[PDB]
Amino acid sequence: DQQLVDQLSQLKLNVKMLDNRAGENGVDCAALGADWASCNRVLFTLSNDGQAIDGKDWVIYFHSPRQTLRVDNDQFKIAHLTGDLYKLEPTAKFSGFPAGKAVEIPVVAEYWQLFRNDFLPRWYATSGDAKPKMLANTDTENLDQFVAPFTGDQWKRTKDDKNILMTPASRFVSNADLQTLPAGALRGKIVPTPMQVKVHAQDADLRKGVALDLSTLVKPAADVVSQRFALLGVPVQTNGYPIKTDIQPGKFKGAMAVSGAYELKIGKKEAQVIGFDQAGVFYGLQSILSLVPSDGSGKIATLDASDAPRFPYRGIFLDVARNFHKKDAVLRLLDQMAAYKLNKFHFHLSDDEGWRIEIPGLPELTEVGGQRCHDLSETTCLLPQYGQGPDVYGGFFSRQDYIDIIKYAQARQIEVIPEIDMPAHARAAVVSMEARYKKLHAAGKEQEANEFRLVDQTDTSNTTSVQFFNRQSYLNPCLDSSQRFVDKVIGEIAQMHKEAGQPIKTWHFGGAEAKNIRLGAGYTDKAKPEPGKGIIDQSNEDKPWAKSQVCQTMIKEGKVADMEHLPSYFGQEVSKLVKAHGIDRMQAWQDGLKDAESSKAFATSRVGVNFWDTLYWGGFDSVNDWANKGYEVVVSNPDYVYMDFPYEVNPDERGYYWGTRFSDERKVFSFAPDNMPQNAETSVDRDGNHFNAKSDKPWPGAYGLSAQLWSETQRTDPQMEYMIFPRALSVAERSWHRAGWEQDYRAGREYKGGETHFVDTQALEKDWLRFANILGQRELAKLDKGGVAYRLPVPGARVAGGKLEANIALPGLGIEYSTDGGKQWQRYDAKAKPAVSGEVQVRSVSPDGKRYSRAEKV
Amino acid sequence: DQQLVDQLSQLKLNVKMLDNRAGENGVDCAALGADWASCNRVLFTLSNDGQAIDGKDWVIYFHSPRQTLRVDNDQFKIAHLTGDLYKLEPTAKFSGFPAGKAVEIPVVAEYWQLFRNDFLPRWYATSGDAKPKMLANTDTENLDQFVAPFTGDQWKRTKDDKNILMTPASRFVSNADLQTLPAGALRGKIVPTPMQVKVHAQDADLRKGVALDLSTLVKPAADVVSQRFALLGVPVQTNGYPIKTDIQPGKFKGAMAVSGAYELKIGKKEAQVIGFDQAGVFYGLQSILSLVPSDGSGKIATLDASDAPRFPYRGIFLDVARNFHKKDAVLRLLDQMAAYKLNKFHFHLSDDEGWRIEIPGLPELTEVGGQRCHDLSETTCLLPQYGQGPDVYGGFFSRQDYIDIIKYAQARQIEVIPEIDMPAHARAAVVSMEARYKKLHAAGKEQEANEFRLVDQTDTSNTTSVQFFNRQSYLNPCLDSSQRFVDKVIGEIAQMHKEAGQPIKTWHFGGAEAKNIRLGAGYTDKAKPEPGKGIIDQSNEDKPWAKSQVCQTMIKEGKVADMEHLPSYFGQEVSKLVKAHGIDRMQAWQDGLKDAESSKAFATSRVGVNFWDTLYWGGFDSVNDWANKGYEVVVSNPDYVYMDFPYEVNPDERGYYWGTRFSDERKVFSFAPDNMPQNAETSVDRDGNHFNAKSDKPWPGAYGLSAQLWSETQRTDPQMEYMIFPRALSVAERSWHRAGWEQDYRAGREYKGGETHFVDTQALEKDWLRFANILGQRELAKLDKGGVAYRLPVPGARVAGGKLEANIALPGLGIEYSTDGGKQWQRYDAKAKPAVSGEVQVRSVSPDGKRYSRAEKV
Ligand SMILES: CC(=O)N[C@@H]1[C@@H](O)[C@H](O[C@@H]2O[C@H](CO)[C@@H](O)[C@H](O)[C@H]2NC(C)=O)[C@@H](CO)O[C@H]1O
Ligand SMILES: CC(=O)N[C@@H]1[C@@H](O)[C@H](O[C@@H]2O[C@H](CO)[C@@H](O)[C@H](O)[C@H]2NC(C)=O)[C@@H](CO)O[C@H]1O
Repeated sequence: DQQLVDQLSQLKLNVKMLDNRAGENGVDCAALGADWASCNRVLFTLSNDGQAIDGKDWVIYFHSPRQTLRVDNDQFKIAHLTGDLYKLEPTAKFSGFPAGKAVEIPVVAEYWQLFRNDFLPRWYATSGDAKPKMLANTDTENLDQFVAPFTGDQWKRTKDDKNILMTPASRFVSNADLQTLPAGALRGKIVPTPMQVKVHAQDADLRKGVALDLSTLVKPAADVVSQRFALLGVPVQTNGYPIKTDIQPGKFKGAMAVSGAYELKIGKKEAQVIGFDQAGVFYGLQSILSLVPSDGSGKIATLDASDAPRFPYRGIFLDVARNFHKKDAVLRLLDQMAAYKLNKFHFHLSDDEGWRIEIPGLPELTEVGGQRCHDLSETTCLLPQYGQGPDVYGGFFSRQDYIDIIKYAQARQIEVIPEIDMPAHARAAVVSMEARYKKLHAAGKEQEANEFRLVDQTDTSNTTSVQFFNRQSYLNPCLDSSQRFVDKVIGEIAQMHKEAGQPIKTWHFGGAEAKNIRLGAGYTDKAKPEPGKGIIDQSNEDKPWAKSQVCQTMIKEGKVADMEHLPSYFGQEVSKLVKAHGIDRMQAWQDGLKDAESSKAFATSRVGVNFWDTLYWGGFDSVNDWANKGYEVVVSNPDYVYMDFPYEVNPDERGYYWGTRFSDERKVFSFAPDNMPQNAETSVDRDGNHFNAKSDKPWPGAYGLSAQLWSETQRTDPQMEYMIFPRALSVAERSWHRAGWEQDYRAGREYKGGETHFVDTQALEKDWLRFANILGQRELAKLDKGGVAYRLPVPGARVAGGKLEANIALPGLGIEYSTDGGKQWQRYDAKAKPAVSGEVQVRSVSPDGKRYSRAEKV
Repeated sequence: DQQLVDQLSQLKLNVKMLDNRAGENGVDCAALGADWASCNRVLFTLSNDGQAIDGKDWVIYFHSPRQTLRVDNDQFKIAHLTGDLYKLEPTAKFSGFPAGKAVEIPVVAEYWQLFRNDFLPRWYATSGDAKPKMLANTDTENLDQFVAPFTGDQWKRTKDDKNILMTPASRFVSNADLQTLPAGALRGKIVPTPMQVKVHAQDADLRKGVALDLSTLVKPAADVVSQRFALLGVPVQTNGYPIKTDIQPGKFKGAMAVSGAYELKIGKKEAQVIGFDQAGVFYGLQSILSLVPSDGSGKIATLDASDAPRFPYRGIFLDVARNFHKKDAVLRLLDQMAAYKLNKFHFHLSDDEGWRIEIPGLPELTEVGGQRCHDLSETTCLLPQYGQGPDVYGGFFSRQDYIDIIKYAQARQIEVIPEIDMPAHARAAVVSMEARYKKLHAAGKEQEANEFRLVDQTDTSNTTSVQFFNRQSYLNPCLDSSQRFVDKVIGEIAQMHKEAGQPIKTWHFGGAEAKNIRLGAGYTDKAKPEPGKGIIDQSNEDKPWAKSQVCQTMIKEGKVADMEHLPSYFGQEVSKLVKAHGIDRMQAWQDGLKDAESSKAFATSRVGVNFWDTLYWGGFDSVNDWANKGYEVVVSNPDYVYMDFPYEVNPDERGYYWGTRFSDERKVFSFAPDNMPQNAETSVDRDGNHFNAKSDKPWPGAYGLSAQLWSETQRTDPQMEYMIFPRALSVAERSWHRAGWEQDYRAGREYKGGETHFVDTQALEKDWLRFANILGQRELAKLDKGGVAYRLPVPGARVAGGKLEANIALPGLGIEYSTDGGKQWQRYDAKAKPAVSGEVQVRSVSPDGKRYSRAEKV
């Protein structure tokens, strides 16, 4: 009853990693069904400061990105619901949570959990008809309340992991090659770096305002510029320092004759921006804005520049489906994107755990798909996921909200690319359409109920997606109703784009991995075990839709060759619908198009691919084939531009890490997207090891670059901003500028990490030093003004001769230190290092002095 | 002597624009007498690869649409003869064209010359009794032989010109909103769009021929249909797919009860056409024909349609006077007109530089008026004009040729409307009648000599027409002999119409601007200069006929109020003669009727007006008054339907451009003729700027739409066809169909370009996309079969990711590209874009693969 839920809600949870490499230390992970025989042991401790909890009629629900394989306290048992949702229950041996006692429940989980952020908050208790209530100490974003610190080598994935744990001591080394440059050494440095620029000794003076001739821009775009001068402290007045604008395409030739190109002259009494087009004028103005200093001095260098995109597609991807992000955060994101010339906003509006766009005619997509709550019947919500608690959690963009975002993006030269995943990663749609089916069927409106249904009633397939959902994660690609659904959705969103003044150019249909993970290579069948693989019963595992009778008949009539080809087939069909709706470009994650012959297989005249192989797994060679088959490659490599991954290897950092252990501003910046093999000399793999890379194939070139904020653990808007910024500035730099150290691709050139010296690292490090300093001494202050909760890097620090030496990943940022265990903080001055003894802590401070990085012991 | 002419003929001319905005860069254009103080500087270079040319007894004649105001090489001087004819001569300082030297002669000309087509070919040399010989490198239609390319911003009319120069790069953008539609998306699409239509899933099969029941049509009309099925590859056999026809007016009601209306049913085994009248049956058959595909498949969609004219008058105007166009080209034009339901052929048979209709009794009109040759005495020819060389150039339709054309038009439901200009634009008649006078006077037949004379012997008026002719361009409206001439001409042409079986319904008397341009607002008098105007001596400038003593006496007796009213008076008098000849409708360009009280002032029961004001000069408001005064408005706006203007803003394109800088298929199609103000949201003005439009007056509606091919620079038949087609298809569409995006006119509604959003642009663009695709994938192939040398649009192209992306104004057309500077050409395939580096050129190809657009560098 409710009293039982009450008692359980007051149990205090503690989560403690015991062994991240349990298979290396005896546990038979293979027998437990762990992928590649890899598993970890964790201790869940439930402490009871109240009276005995002896009731047996209860379930405790919790979330985890890892499956639970074994429970080592025989009073309890754990089962999986679907996705990340699990349940802990008493067994027949349960004898209660004794008064004033801590109950230990050791468990084994698949893989490893290398960051504390793996452990999700908001466990909750239930009991016959009572209402669900969270275990209170878990109702928080502060992991310290319920997750013990990692100790020793618990951060290591394997005994041979070569990654470097970051602490003040090791981080000092990681930063040592850097230094703070004098303001005089950073004059006329536009970000992103301009193609050609000549800075002159003198500075224009903008302190008395500027006179802006913005007649070349449509009003909304002009307003964006005017407002940014004001945000940056530069008055806009008719008697200010002139800034003239003009548009003349003919003035541009060759590679410079492209949208966004401009010519810029900053003189000591006036300024001039000549654009290839409106975007070019706009970017020319952003460059002037990038020079505005953070000291309010208003002085910028006189200079002469010519500038143009290396790539037409400079993207930022944002997942609002796993966890929602409010309209105001999207707008802030779009503001910074404009500031750094990123022009493409790839909007991941649906996935298995949420559907975030209102669709006229299909209310259930947002009424049910737009929220998660504990309703085991998923009639009013999707099941809870991602540690947001058992109560209703969610949100979605109204039709007006969405039109508003498109207008906002467009004023800023950013194109909105809507992504609606299918056939995989569609659980929100499927479950919502099942609720619609059920509701309309109840009223006896069977044709209306079946109009948009995404389930084949006959399908009993047994498949598991990458996030551990079942067949409901997959929309059925063989139903006429599924095509009615896709048509309806494209139709509705395209109309919003037309009303917002930016007709869709590209439709992104997802195309994520649509396979049953239980048939993957790391699992083995129980009949005949092969060592080192997770032993499971594969005799009832199917391929997606294998038991769908509609698909079976579709194959039989000759529409599709077999079940394996359904995903490919579905992508060709979506392309027809995209085209039928007047959209002539389609885009997808690579898996959704791999089985296609080439780009000629699609109805649209252009097909883009979000290339997401890692390099250490051969992505430096598989990328080629995509361009050579006629697809436009949007470089989206997870080992460099997945912004849901950690900034640094430290178990207190946020992020998933399946593709690599960390990607900091420096790493993102060091990535050479158009000569993938060269990255072997400038980066290490997921385990910190050197790798080699070479391709013998032709490489026509990449179409664009895109960085991704997936949102599994970015539960709040602040967390989203911490993960995106400031590394998205590095993304903008590389997306816009081809550096000298980025070599032309050479078929047959083999780069060997730690062995070959083809790459001009001297030039790379100098470029990075200057960029880091621009971020530290100037741009982060602008991010402050923008209201984005960017990540402040923790200092690097060491004690030598009894004094503190500190350094930072983004030189220019203030560093503070504390000798009293963090009670009182003092400014660190490099040219007057402090004498210290005993425990010392360090932290960095934002330019406006209001925010701090986390603090760490030296 | 002849040796001198020989030497000069071998000089090689080069024409190079130096400054199209000379007045903005210091030249005092006002002082030079330039209209509105606007002038341009051009370099004429004469290169001599032979021995020295030191003779002084020579004149070099050349043509230009602009007057020469100054010569900046004091060895030479230039004078104007009349019209476009000028002469370059040595001065007393001339010291010869040195051997192996290029002589530079910079000149200043009035206005601007924005297209290379402004410069006319066939300069020629003369010298005492020798025979005239052209400078050989100028004897060509290929401007590249003697006119340098334009560079930089030489295409701009003013420093603020906002037009967009079209190059592959900018044209790609201009075309980007378009795409190629799948054949399946273009089923049952009749052109022009039918009023009501319902397409069904199935296709009739015409590959085995059709069985045509054409008993509803008179033989000649039936033959036209039979032949078109054959041209389009559809056999006509008694055992083919039936196509029945019937005429029943009663079957039509309301707006649909009009000539040309029909009902059409296309079934899978037979077809049915029910016409309001013969024209309606004929149009019903053209609609079936419009559906015949270009793949020879013979498949057309089953459908049910109701269709009728929005306007009774759907005109194509053709000038054969400035430059002649052969009977075969007129016939081809009439063929295409029938195909697209255009039913009115406005035949501009006379003007100042030619008279093209044989008139029994007045042989001099064609013997002298029908040819131009270098005879300074204009006894056997009119003076040379329009760069056709010094030898005899011309032609004219015999009485039989003309009767033949009328018969041909009539079989095709097209009415021939003859235009004989007067009182202005009559130099051919005046000079021919002066030669008749002189000849008959020589024989002592003074009454015969004076019978048809168009000159008052006493008239010493000093006036200048728009094309820079003097008083001989104006027939004298006060002479009895002039009325004898007009009566004779109407009498003779009306009889041809009766013999051809199509009695004239409308007589068009021209009524072009009959004023002395030297008294216009842009000129000022030298006594008292006002700034910004061309300074001239206006003390000897008169109004037309001011010095005619016959007119002075006509005014004195009370027949006409003053000289200013002579043109108005003459139009009332012509109306009496038109009526006396049994013609009950008269038509004119607006200026010829503006001074009239209203339509009640004319003898005919109907008076039409070719409305030709531009919209940005207030035509959206002045049009109203014409209908409200009882005239039938034939919309002929030069800013949209003057087909002598350029398809696109590029200095290598052909066309005059005084009313607007370009009118492409899209623009013609976007024109809303019956709600003129709405064009403010869908077009820009002559300088590429937005304009506003609103009328508060009543607007009963337009009578018709007419597109005009004036022929100053359309020197050949091919050029005539390039200028008419394919934009005349857009003309036919709009002349026949009122689109949904064409709003009802609303008094007081102010459309503001770039500000108001009243017009459904979404619907306009979708309509245009479909139309463009119909032209590209189907109709242009028919134009090929028709033998018309239509204009092929140059591709739009860009390079991204190192691959070529190309697009086209008329989707469906093949695109080719060259990477070897145009030596070898390859087909462009959108779904397999080519990897390119360095210089790339693009061109489009006609559906039959035999013709190409001009090529341009990407
Ligand atoms: C717990 C964990 O790390 N699971 C991995 C998945 O996150 C990952 O899925 C891909 O990466 C994104 C997270 O970075 C996912 O949000 C997204 O669904 C998916 N990306 C695409 C394009 O499908 C998969 C990749 O195989 O690996 C898991 O182990
Ligand atoms: C060189 C030039 O552009 N001159 C213009 C004249 O062509 C133009 O005359 C009108 O336009 C037609 C050409 O489009 C002429 O052939 C025709 O004589 C005349 N049309 C009518 C109905 O009279 C005049 C218009 O004012 O402008 C000149 O600048």
